[PDB]
Amino acid sequence: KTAFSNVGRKISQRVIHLFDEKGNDLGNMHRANVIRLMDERDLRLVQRNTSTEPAEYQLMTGLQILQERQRLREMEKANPKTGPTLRKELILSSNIGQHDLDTKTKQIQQWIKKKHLVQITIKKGKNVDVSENEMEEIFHQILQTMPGIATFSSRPQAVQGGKALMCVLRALSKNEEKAYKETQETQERDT
Amino acid sequence: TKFSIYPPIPGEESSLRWAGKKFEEIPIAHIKASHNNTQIQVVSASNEPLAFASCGTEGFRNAKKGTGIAAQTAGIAAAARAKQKGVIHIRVVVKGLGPGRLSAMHGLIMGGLEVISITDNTPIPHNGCRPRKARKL
Repeated sequence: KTAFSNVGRKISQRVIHLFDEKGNDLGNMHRANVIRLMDERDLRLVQRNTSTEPAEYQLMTGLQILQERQRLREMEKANPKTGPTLRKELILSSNIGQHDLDTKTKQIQQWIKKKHLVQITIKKGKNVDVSENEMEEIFHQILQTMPGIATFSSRPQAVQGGKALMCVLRALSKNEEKAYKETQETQERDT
Repeated sequence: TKFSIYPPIPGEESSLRWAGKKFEEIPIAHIKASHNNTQIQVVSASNEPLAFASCGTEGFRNAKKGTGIAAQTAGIAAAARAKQKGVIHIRVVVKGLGPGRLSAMHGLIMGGLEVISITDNTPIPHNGCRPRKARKL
C-alpha cells in the first residue's frame, strides 16, 4: 500500500538513480546532491519504481504529482484488479450437535459466496472415542449442502498425529461450474 | 514606556514598529494543529498566500504526522519558503490542541522567523453542532 506523494527532504538511500521532470535520465548521484535540485528548481521527488534494485526517483511539480495519481484513480475504477483471498478457520468437534452444525454450516455458505477459503478442522470430542470413519463424514455432509457452489481444494489429513483432521474448501471455479451444470442437465433432461 | 501583553489596537497610534512596519502589516502564520496532522500557511496582511507546509507534504504517512517532530519539520519547510520572499516577523495564529501546536512554533523559529505574538483561534461553539458519539476505546 503506497501513494504517489513526495518523499520529502529525507532520503533513506545514499545513492539514487534520479530522473528529470521531463523524463530525462540525470543518472545516479549522491543523496546530498539530490536535495540541491529540489531547491534550485523548487520540485518534489517521488519514487516511481521501488522494485528496481537501484533506487529510482523522479522529481516533478506538485501539479504533476496530482495528475499522476488522478489517473491511477481511474485505471483501478475502469479495470479493478483485486484478487486477494481471505482465509477463514473453523475448529469443530466430532460430537458437535446438529443444531450447531447447521449454524456453522450456514456460515460457510456465506464465506464460499464471497470467494473465501475455509479451513475446517475437526478434533476428538470431549471424552469420546471415535475413529476417522465418521469423523471424516462431516466434510462430505457439509459439502453436500453446497453441491455446485463448493468443492474441495485440499483433502482430509492427519495434521496432529491423527487426532485432528483439516480440510480446505473453495468456491467452484467458473469453468468447473459450467462442467457441473452440463452434467446435471444430461441426467434428468435426457432421461 | 513599559511592556503590555495586549496587542496594539490598529486605530489608536502607537510606537511599536517591526522593521518599519506596523502590527497590522506583519504577515500571519496560520497553524491548524489537528490530532493527526499539522498544516501551516503563512499569509500577508492582505491575505496573499506566501508559503504552505504540512506533515503530509514533508513526506510523512499515517501516524507519523501526529507527532511533534513532523510539525517542527513542517515549520522549517514553511519558514524557508517564506524567508525567500522577505518574511522575518510573523503573527502566529494557532488553531487546535494537537501535538504540533507548540512544536510548529519552534520550527518557524528554526527557519529564521521571529514570533512577535501568539494568537489562539481554536473553534469553540456556543452550543452549535452535535459531536460524534463517545467511543469505548
